[PDB]
Amino acid sequence: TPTYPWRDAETGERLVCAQCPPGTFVQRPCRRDSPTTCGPCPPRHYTQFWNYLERCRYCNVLCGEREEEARACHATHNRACRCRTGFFAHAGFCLEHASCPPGAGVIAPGTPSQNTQCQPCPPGTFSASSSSSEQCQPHRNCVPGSSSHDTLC
Amino acid sequence: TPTYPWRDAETGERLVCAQCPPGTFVQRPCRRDSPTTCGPCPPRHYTQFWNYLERCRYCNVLCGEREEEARACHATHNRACRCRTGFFAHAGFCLEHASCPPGAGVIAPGTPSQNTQCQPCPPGTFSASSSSSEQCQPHRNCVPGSSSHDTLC
Amino acid sequence: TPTYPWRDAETGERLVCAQCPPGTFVQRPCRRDSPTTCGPCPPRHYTQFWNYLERCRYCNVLCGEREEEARACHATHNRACRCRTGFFAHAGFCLEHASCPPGAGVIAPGTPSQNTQCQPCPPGTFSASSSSSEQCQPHRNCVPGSSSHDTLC
Amino acid sequence: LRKVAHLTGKSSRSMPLEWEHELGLALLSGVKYKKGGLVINETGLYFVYSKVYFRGQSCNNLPLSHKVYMRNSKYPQDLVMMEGKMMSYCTTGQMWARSSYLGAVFNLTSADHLYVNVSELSLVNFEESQTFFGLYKL
Amino acid sequence: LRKVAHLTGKSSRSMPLEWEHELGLALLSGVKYKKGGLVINETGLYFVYSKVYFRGQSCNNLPLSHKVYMRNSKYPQDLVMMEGKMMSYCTTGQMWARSSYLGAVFNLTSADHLYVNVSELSLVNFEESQTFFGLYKL
Amino acid sequence: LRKVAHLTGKSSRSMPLEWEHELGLALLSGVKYKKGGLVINETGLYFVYSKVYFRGQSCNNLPLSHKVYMRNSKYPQDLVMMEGKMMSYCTTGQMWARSSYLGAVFNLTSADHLYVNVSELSLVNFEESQTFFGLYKL
Ligand code: NA
Ligand code: NA
Ligand code: NA
Repeated sequence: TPTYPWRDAETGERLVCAQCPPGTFVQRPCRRDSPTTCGPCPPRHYTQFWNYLERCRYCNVLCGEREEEARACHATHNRACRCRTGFFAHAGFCLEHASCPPGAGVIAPGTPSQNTQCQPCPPGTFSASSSSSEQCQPHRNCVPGSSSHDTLC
Repeated sequence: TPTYPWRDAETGERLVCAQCPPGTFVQRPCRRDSPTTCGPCPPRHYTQFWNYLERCRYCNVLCGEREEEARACHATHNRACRCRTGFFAHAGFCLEHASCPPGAGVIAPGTPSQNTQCQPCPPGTFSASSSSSEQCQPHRNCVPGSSSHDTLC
Repeated sequence: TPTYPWRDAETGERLVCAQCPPGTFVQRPCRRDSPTTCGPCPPRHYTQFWNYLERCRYCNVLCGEREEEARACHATHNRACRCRTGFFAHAGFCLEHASCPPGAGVIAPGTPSQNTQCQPCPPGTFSASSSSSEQCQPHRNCVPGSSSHDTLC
Repeated sequence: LRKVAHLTGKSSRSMPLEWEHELGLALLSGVKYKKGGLVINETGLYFVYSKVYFRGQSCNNLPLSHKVYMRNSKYPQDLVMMEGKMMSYCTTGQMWARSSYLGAVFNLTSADHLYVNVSELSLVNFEESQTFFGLYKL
Repeated sequence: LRKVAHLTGKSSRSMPLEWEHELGLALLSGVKYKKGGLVINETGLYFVYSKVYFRGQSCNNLPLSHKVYMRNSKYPQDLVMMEGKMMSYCTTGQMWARSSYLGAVFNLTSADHLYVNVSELSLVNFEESQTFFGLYKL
Repeated sequence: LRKVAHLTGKSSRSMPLEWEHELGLALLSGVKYKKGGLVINETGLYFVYSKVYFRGQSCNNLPLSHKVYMRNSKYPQDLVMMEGKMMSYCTTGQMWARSSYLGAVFNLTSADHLYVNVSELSLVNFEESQTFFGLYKL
């Protein structure tokens, strides 16, 4: 259990007090005749580490219109956010995932942390669409199929 | 006549006072033994509604280099401005009216509130000029006249 | 020797004091029974004119990564800076001197106060290089030499 | 006890803006908050300030306006105390962010309601360290 | 009575700028205005501030500079206290608007004259809620 | 004697920034500077402010961030008090300059260390009239 120094504001007298744990804060400091008293973080508050605060921290992260709560506000941690489905984080914004245009397909979709990833459809395959998910498909086995258009019968 | 509540700052005593009219302001509040006394807005000041101000508002609109006074500062209203001749208001600025280029003519000039409006000179008519006022004129009745150039003899 | 008025903060009494020179500042004002006492500017300080300051000015010009000291901080003047070799001052920045591309040569190099100056190599001459110093040279006297390429044998 | 306020951003769709006044970095001491407004209750001199942080994915140079203003009963019309406007502030199409800072001294009367107000409420970001509104009595 | 000033914009062609000091939102109490300058008359600590609002029809990125500075008799040369510069701040050709805010604390002596000063006087807009210059004694 | 500070820019490669606290326009009275930080030694209300001036030869819209924050022993983690961010603020390729101003009121405790901090230390210009960090007790 980690500790902390404290002059009594009564006797000026040097004590070693003990720190409140996560989920709590100092509510009365230790004096000669007692140890520290810790209290519960009220609602919308938190402390996440061993601390000697006189009041709990405020859960001051709020989620954008394009984000959802990754963690929630809890007595032990601040709320945490991430890009909602269909978005990825970049420079503090939440951007829509790319679509790959026609003749391109998705080699990797967009996660919360990244964009869609596309390739030029390789020989023997095609993509008809602006799609953030549709991937390059092999032509049909019957005009020559392009990467954008299927082989025609 | 609209009224207003007033504690006497002498007796703390609740009164109903009467409001000064446009062009005036409260100069002494009503007490038990008298009604409100109103005074004239000094120069460069105004009040425009029934009010209980202890001093008249200041005529704080001043006219740009590209504006003229629409209203003037008067004891009953603030000064008001508009775009001078040859300009139109947009996004708080005063912009020069468009000219229509050649082969275009003015279907509506620029007002203080709008730009010049132009059309492609219609068949049978032309405009030689970059003019904010000249409008499409019918060719002459004698090379074929364009919309930019007159018919030639 | 220029002077300055001074009420005694003791007797309120009007005096004419004498100003400290460059390199010094007022350390005790003149009173009835004595003239002004001046002291030396401490390090990193200066006064540059006849003054009645109670403390020397601070040498608050510091030189950028692209500048060198033109003057140094001295009791008589503030430090002064200029563009280092290979740069010229513009809009408060220190910019790299232009190179003239090929088929251009340097008619004047870049000083601390100006850019490189280039001309189209004139007939009979050429420049092979992007050089901030190389100047147009006459072709060799043996394919026809361009302004970019030498005459070939 | 010094008359003082520091209000911080809060999520609503209203003009004027509305503020957090208890939690976190908020302060409110000897001054009242009512329906978005700080309510002066001792005639005097006060320094008043507001910062607001604007941001967007795609710059389109919508004009940004940021206003501190006053109302009371004594006259039926807003009076503007401080104002900033920004035009042509981002490169069109880009992610952008900028802030407006206003701060100044005013003589104010009891019963004065002060409010902050803004052009593009969608563009405002309401983090408590980024967007705020305060004053103190001198 | 607290030593205080809030000066507001005024129409002149001079550097330094000149200010309104009576009408409207102006204040001036225990401090003097003389030929564009506030004239300190009690050595002390003061918070000093200025906002100026720039605007133009057609952006051409002229450099904007905004300076608070001091002079007295004791030495024959301006001393700059606060300064902002703006370059590459509008998209070339567009209508634009931006403001410069300066504010900070200074120890000042009696007889100090403070002034504000600026690069492009044509670019300045002088509305009282937009362009101002003030201080107060601590 | 009023508790007060005005720190000014200084040349180092550290985050947080470090400041001049004696020479020139600097002030420091009843408050301590230690390893970049102002060290509060009387619980109370303070107005706190910082300006920083950014500039570069060639605009590339690197995101600029400017933060005032607090630490103490009582909890092992920075707390941010004020912050600005700028994105899409210069025309790409151009010489540019812009400043961030932050100022606001805070209740602070003895032993609080306040610091300023910034995204692109190469972009910062450290002239004393351009880049500073201060507070005063109310
Ligand atoms: Na990123
Ligand atoms: Na309009
Ligand atoms: Na130049």
